[PDB]
Amino acid sequence: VEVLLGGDDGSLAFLPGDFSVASGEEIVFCNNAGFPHNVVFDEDEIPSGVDAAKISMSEEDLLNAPGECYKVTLTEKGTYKFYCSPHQGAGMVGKVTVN
Ligand SMILES: [Cl-]
Ligand SMILES: [Cu+2]
Repeated sequence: VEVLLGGDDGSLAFLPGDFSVASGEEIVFCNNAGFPHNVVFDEDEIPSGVDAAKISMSEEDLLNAPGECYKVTLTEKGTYKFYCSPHQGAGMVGKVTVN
């Protein structure tokens, strides 16, 4: 599934921000507007056994170009909360349910 990063209206948002995928189904987060962005999973808000450092972009790496995306495949079932580092304080946060 594809998730857009930033709205054409200027929202610092993941679009969609709350969604579901099946275990093993990719998520591809692609720049749309408002970048730079990244995708970081909050290590306190993901299922047991998951290594946040394997599924997150490095806090320092940014998708700074119009055509860039970040792909991640989640397997462990449950909810994952994630955010964009530069825009976390502006509410650029999301939730995915892996079912
Ligand atoms: Cl992992
Ligand atoms: Cu952002």
